[PDB]
Amino acid sequence: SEVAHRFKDLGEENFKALVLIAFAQYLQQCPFEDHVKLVNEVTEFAKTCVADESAENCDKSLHTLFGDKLCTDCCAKQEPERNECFLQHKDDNPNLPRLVRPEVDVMCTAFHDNEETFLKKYLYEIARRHPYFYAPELLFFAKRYKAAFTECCQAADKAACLLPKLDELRDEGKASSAKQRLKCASLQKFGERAFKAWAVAPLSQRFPKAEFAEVSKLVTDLTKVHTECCHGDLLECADDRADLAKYICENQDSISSKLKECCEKPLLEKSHCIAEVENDEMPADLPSLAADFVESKDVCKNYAEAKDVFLGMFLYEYARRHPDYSVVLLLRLAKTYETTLEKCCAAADPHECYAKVFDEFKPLVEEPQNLIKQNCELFEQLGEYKFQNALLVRYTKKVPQVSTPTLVEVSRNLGKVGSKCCKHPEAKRMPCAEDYLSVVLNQLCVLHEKTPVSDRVTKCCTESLVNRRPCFSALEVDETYVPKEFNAETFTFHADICTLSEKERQIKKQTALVELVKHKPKATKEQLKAVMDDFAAFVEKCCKADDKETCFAEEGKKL
Ligand SMILES: N[C@@H](Cc1cc(I)c(Oc2cc(I)c(O)c(I)c2)c(I)c1)C(=O)O
Ligand SMILES: N[C@@H](Cc1cc(I)c(Oc2cc(I)c(O)c(I)c2)c(I)c1)C(=O)O
Ligand SMILES: N[C@@H](Cc1cc(I)c(Oc2cc(I)c(O)c(I)c2)c(I)c1)C(=O)O
Ligand SMILES: N[C@@H](Cc1cc(I)c(Oc2cc(I)c(O)c(I)c2)c(I)c1)C(=O)O
Repeated sequence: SEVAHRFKDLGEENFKALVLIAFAQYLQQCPFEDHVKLVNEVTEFAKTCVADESAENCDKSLHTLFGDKLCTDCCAKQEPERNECFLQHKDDNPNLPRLVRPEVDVMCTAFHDNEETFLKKYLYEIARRHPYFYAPELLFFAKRYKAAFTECCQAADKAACLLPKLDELRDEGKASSAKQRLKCASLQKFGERAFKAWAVAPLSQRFPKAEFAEVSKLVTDLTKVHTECCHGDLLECADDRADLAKYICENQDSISSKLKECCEKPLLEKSHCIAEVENDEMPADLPSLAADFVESKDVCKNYAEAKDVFLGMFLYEYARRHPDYSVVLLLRLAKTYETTLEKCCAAADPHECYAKVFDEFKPLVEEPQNLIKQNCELFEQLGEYKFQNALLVRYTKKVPQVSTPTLVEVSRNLGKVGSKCCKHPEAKRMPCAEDYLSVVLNQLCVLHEKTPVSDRVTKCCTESLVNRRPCFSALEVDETYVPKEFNAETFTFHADICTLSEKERQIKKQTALVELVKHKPKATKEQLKAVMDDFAAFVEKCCKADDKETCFAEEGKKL
């Protein structure tokens, strides 16, 4: 029996959580309760197989069971076409209502009256809005959510204790989903082979002391864990993830020195810990990569006799000695190396041919460095808000076809690069910046993949996972774009508009700035400033009220 094997490893509590998460990811539209009913049934059934390893249907597969319950065009098929149906049906942007939070005491009451249904609510919601969220990590968030309500619903002030923490979680939560969506995307649109090269780079950076073999052993388990979590096998993923966390801690001494504090904590806490670890200290006297990848006369022989490994070795050896490079940059060099050999090992005298392959990297390394240097200066010079507006404008001209809600969303997140990385010294900027920009651009890609409207976005998105940032950065203003004509419906007054927080106002204002640019593509920074300002003064005056709607309607219709 499989269902029992898992229940035994994960425990009862977690098993219920993963099964719940597992259903909410497959059926994002069904109600909370319905799911609960499917979980409890599955939970009991397991308990029998735990007792009777030979009971009825215990020999089944997690996909058939989970599959059957969910069935009580996708179901009218069978394993595994049936499964690949649910996976292919996951919605990255469901039409689900805005998840707002009621009055502090309101929640606090419901948290006490029933603590279990409260959390399952949490997991349900978060899981349905993020059908790719890293299951194991979600358990980590759940426990931190629980801790918040148990310590804040019992103090002098609550909305001063809780809210501040609920903020930091939704934020860290959004980063987690993002980060993971890139992983699932990599595996899917490019295959695991692609995912392995990737994994070899970050790991060789965090664990410079580890031997190449050790790194491969982890990249293999790691590739298996994420394949499962991304494919929908959440139970096995958590089991595998925990086994690996154990492995890492046991061999801790042949991997990284930073794994100490991490390895002395509860399962959930050490997994998250290992996942966020900082780079270990790089070894001192390391031979020059040149010696073995350029000067040796057995390069081509090694490429031929074992390309996949030789390359692995190369990436690992370059990555470990360059913590200051972004993962994507390292893959670009890795690709350049493969192409230069592929060509050179056929030519007359190979050695001469690829003797200058390091020369071909220089260009690829400064392109990233300069951009990060420029937008960081700009960041200090303009502040987060004005900086995003600068991006808003820049990217709206590159891809005007894209929907406004999306351009605002992405651009803001692109803008967050400045404050999230610029405070770091040069050595830590690029890997913080460019790897982050890759996540954000992937959100653009997955959203855009639903209802495509720009072949430029589709090109930059599907042509190469590693070149995405450079590709987008290279785009020139789309001249084939056709000025969007004035609608006005976009500016229909709404009471709330006058009683908005600073964040809300900034969003409303950036939304307007995108519509402006879409309408007048040939506008200049100066005149955009003018139309913005005038209209800004307009909204501020009309809010001073009297009969607002009239003001905004009367004066508005005029504008
Ligand atoms: N910027 C990249 C770099 C990075 C990638 C991987 I792959 C990795 O290895 C793990 C190990 C475990 I255990 C996890 O639960 C996870 I998630 C990743 C680590 I450490 C760092 C990222 O963080 O995505
Ligand atoms: N006044 C500057 C021009 C400049 C404008 C922007 I807006 C900018 O910020 C980005 C961020 C990303 I991410 C991109 O892909 C791109 I293209 C530009 C940068 I850096 C430089 C100069 O002349 O130096
Ligand atoms: N129609 C929306 C409400 C809405 C009204 C306006 I008027 C508006 O336009 C601006 C322009 C600037 I410049 C501002 O600084 C601000 I605040 C609002 C926007 I965007 C949205 C709805 O029905 O939800
Ligand atoms: N008078 C023209 C129509 C027109 C109305 C407005 I109001 C306007 O100003 C803005 C300001 C912002 I901010 C926007 O996002 C947008 I879209 C338009 C402009 I320029 C033109 C006609 O009837 O031909």
